Amino acid sequence: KHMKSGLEISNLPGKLADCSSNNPAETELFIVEGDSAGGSAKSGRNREFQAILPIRGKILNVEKASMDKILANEEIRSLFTAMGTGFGAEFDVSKARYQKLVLMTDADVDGAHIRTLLLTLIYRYMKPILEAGYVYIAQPPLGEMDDHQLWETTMDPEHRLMARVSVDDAAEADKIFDMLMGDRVEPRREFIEENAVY
Amino acid sequence: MKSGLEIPGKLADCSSNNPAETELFIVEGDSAGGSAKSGRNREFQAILPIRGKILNVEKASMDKILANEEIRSLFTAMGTGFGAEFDVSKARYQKLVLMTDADVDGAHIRTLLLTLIYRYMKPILEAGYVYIAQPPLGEMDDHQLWETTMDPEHRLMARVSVDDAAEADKIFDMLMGDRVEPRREFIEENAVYS
Amino acid sequence: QDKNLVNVNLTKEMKASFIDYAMSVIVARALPDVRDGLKPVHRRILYGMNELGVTPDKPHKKSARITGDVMGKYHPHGDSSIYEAMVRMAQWWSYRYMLVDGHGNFGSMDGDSAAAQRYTEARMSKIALEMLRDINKNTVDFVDNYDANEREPLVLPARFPNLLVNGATGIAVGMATNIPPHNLGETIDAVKLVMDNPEVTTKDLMEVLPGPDFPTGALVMGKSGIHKAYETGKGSIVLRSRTEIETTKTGRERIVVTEFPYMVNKTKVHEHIVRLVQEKRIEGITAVRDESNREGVFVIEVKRDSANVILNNLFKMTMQTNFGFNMLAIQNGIPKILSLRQILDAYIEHQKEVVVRRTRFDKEKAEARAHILEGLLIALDHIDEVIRIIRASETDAEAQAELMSKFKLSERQSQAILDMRLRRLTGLERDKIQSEYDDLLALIADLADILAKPERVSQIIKDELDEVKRKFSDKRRTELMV
Amino acid sequence: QDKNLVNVNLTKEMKASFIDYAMSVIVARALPDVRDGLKPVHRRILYGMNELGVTPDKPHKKSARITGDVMGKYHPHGDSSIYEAMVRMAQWWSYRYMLVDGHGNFGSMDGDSAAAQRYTEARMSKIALEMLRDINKNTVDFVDNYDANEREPLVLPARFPNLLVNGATGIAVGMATNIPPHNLGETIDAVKLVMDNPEVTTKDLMEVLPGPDFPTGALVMGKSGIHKAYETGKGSIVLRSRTEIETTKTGRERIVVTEFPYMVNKTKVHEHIVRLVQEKRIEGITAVRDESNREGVRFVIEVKRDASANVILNNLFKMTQMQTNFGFNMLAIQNGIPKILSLRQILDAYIEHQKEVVVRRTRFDKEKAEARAHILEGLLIALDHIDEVIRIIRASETDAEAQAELMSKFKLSERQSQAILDMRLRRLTGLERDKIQSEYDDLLALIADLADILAKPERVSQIIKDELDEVKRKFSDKRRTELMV
DNA sequence: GTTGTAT
DNA sequence: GATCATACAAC
DNA sequence: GATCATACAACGT
DNA sequence: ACGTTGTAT
Ligand SMILES: COc1c(N2C[C@@H]3CCCN[C@@H]3C2)c(F)cc2c(=O)c(C(=O)O)cn(C3CC3)c12
Ligand SMILES: COc1c(N2C[C@@H]3CCCN[C@@H]3C2)c(F)cc2c(=O)c(C(=O)O)cn(C3CC3)c12
Ligand SMILES: [Mg+2]
Ligand SMILES: [Mg+2]
Repeated sequence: KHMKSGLEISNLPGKLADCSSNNPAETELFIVEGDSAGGSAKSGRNREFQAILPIRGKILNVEKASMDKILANEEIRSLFTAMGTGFGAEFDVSKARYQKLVLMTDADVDGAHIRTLLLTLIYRYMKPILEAGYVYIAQPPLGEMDDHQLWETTMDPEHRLMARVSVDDAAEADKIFDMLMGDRVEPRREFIEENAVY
Repeated sequence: MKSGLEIPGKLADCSSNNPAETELFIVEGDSAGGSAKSGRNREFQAILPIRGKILNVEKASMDKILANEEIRSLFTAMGTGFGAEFDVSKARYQKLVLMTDADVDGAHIRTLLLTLIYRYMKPILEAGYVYIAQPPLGEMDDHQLWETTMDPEHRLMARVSVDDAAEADKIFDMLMGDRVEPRREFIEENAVYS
Repeated sequence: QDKNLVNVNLTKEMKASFIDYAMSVIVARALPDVRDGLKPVHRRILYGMNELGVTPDKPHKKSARITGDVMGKYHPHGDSSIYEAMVRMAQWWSYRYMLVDGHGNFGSMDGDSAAAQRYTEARMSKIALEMLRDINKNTVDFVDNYDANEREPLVLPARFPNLLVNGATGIAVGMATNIPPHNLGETIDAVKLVMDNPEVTTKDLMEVLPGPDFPTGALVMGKSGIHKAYETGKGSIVLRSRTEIETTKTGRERIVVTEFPYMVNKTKVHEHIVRLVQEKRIEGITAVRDESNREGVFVIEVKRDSANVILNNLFKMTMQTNFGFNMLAIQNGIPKILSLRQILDAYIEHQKEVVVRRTRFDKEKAEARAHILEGLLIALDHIDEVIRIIRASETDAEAQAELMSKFKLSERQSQAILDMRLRRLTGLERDKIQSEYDDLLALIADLADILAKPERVSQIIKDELDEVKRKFSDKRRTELMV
Repeated sequence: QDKNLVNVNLTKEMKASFIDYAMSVIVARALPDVRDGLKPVHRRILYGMNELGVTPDKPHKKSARITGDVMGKYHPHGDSSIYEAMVRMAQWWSYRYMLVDGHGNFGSMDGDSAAAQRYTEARMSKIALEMLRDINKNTVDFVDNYDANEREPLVLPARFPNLLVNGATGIAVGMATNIPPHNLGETIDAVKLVMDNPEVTTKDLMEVLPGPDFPTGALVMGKSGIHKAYETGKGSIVLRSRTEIETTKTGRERIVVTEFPYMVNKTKVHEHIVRLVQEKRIEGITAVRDESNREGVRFVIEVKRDASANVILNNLFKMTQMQTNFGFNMLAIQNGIPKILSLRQILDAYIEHQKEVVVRRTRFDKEKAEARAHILEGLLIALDHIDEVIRIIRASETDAEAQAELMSKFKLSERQSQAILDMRLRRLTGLERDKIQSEYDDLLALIADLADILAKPERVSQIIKDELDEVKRKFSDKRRTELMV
């Protein structure tokens, strides 16, 4: 088996607790809300095949942002750097570092928000990744949890439950992103007023 | 007075362009900065925050002294210049008041600031420009601060006067010096515990 | 590789997660309740301060104490947010009627932030006590906290119309709210007017409630927008600064501004004015010196050639703002764009429920105490026989049963008789109990009468509202023009 | 300008302010009191947790609440300092015997910080209860808090020698303390030893207290430093990583670091090693993997063939923190002054403090028991002459005259009479009297016992020994740090 | 940009 | 402590 | 929430 | 001259 040998320069982000493997068909990358969950993930993850990337705060909604703002933001930049895929006119899916990208947002509502933003980013600027079926979402039973709990409940493949993100139709998808995330407020308010049970 | 319109990040300046009445209050932190600035009479009184414990210059290299941003801010505000530029006849404030917190850490910052001033702003202290405010500090209303320690017609101030410069240099070299042993001896001698 | 894997449609998870976040932000974060005019963080701060015993009579407690308790018990979020809220509830230029009284640096009008929590202490304001009046008399429904090991009020009694009085803001998901502050007395007059004549209109309401009363003061231009606002829930009004052009000792002009509009920074206006000055837009100005003290408020001087033109420019450049009424509040779980009448009616009904619930609590308490007192009176009337029964008994159970059989008592009465101190077996003690009992009878009669008559409840509301108006209301700060 | 302007000499104000800050740091921030081995912040976190009711039995409470209370009531400094202190006393690799149980991200050995206070909750560890045991029996003095509206303990009971056991550090002004952690059972054995044979030499003490026992373990080189330290308070010893040489399935050597020294970061060692390797200042290294799992430490340095793993190993011991030094500067506050203490002096201080605590406790219990017995006598007389009592009461208008006549008649005190007047009617049953009698007799026995204990120092000493033995029985560890020559 | 509850 | 990005809606 | 500079002693590199 | 340790600004 081929493994890393330390020593390497790599030039990967200052965060990112990378794994000890080099096989982009066994390794995983957990996107994590803050270093509060970052520590728990990093210290109890089987550091042979599981990497941890802390995204800080609410990631930029690309639908409501200029491309000049997108290419400027360093969080998305760090994510793309961690994937080593490339941006837009350089996006090579057959040159990724992880074929299993787990979205491990917090279990609160703001976590759902971050998950949403991340999904927009992934569908709008990492589309082949979702198309190839690399994007997974963790389904917990995070900073308020121990190492052993985090692992034994959510990260151990022998006892964890995960979801593969698979698109149905690209039309309905694009429309949904254009509604929930697009700058158009009124249709979104209509959606929330017609599809919410208080 | 000035006229505004002209071109530090902190430093809430005054309004009068007169280094004979105007006063610069070195206050610690934006917590004291808020109150001090809120009640200060914005004509002949400006405030300068000192974030964190200032660098001990009696133990630091020139490379690190020139690097420190706080010292650079104090020297920028005072408008004196540094080293071979220390033009005391170009000072911007007639009264450099040390207004540290009323705790022991505030006394420490007072010592540090006094080392900085005595060592690298010697003409300023040698010409009676340096004062020490006498509070009875973020835990205070602006009106409280104004009425207590910032009002000229009231308040008590200490004029920092230097006697034997040899004794000064000695004490500075002892307390804030590189040597630890004389400091331990001084502590053992001049302290009443129980 | 996983053992147990499941498929997840993109649009599905997107929809679910988004609806979750949106709903949670609308009905539990960004918007206030129409009844008490509070959003979760503020309500939790007021209640947290209540349980902490930092009432206006008691001395202050450090901000870290309050923030700590509030986060640990009720508000499952960060320190900075809670403390920010508390600070905003203690600034005269933010809240028209402050709900928090604090010591130390709590920020200035000029954008300066508050001091750290380890330097500032705080307690409730005198008027916030009205928000918390008789909370301990079952006037308000409670719920388990996030940890489900504490309990917190769903709403507050709010004995003054906090929503209209202190206003609201702002941004949520798919919607936002904006309500201006109002003078206490006028809002109370409006409530009383709605209670008296239900057939009232918007104009009639505007007779006693002219418009917004901003904590900064200043002026409002026009009234049509105000009427459209109070009538529809959404509108637009223009705001301008309160100024005066004095005369110098040199014999010139001097345009001095004394009152800046709502949510407007004098410092930022200074910066922007200078920025516009070094661009040949505003000529004539000699010097712009901010001369605000802790006693009041900003001098802008001009030269020969024109002060009126220059000030008109200084207003048409930035000094002049647009308030957009979008009175949106949570009502019965769902959010709604409410008129003036709807807010007023909601608050009135809430007040009726509070007063009625309180009266019921007092009723029950009084009646129970009366029952026990009947028991005790019987006991003192048959002291020797009672003590005979008690002594003859071996265990307290058979004693209780024997007392209940002999003197025809309930379990509570017999229990109370058994739990009687010896020192209350004196002579003058019986009479005192009799007096307390009679007073109780009168009380119960009065409360039952109150519960049998809605008119009395309404009158109680009006009286207490009038007392709040007397105790707390300020003179009008904002002058309305046309 | 001004009006009232005093004059201050530079050297004067300098000396004054400096003496101020210095003494403040020395006696109330940087150095621990020898008796309980605690600094003000840790003592305030423990006492604050006690008053919070987050004892071992009771469930956890949010960290921000604990720190909020500690700050507001006792510790007048940053929230960050307090929370950091607590988090530190919750870490097994930082505290030899943790004083805090935590939940959630409380940090890692790799240097990762703890989670924000709005995620983590905490409480007392089962052993800290011994640090606080019998706090409510006047075993310890109290003083006003900074706000002068609360009260705090000057020292804690500390029913285990926490100073030596947990160690201490460090930096003051003009001074700096450094004490390594020790094994519980061993330190207790040494304490009992000194208690029994007071003419014991340092060697005799080392026969049961061989040396430091660090939380991570590792190895110690040079026992001479240990003896010199235990005899003087100052001394230097060597610490080396517990390592072993393996063989890959490919046939070449492999260095396996399993235990790192005290206060040494694994990750920092990894980085330092990498920087040393890609600089050719160290040669022969094939790989550097960190294989530590949440059940053990495994730091792997794989060597190429035709290269000695021993040379690489020793070069790592020389160039990296895989081998470091420890400088015993056993300094602690005693009688309000900082002192450099030998082992025997520290042990003596602890034993004295312990005697004070036990004696105080016994006195408290005696006073309480005697009071309750007095009141019980009153109640006995009343419950005997119930008719007469009730008659005197009924024939009384004021309660003052009732009390006065009860006292006058039954020859009682004011307290007893007040107790009689406060009697519930249900206490006049037939089966109530006997219970009170039994309780009274038991109280007599107890008072006799406690009086005997206060009369004899030997019984105090013995009690201390036995309770120490129980603490050790309940909490002691197996040794981790191997001492070798 | 800025407003205020949030990560 | 101070200082940094950003979601969200509406000028 | 994450990072950033400093006092202070003592040792190290 | 730097780093590194733990309570502080
Ligand atoms: C502004 O001071 C601090 C700095 N800095 C000092 C430097 C100069 C000014 C700006 N740049 C840096 C930031 C820092 F890096 C950390 C902390 C810090 O952790 C802390 C705390 O209570 O935990 C408190 N303070 C303040 C109470 C002193 C810190
Ligand atoms: C790292 O997130 C935050 C940022 N940043 C976001 C940026 C993106 C990545 C690089 N770091 C910057 C700084 C910020 F500027 C402010 C706050 C903040 O004020 C705050 C709070 O509770 O008051 C909480 N957080 C918590 C979400 C962690 C903040
Ligand atoms: Mg923030
Ligand atoms: Mg800090």
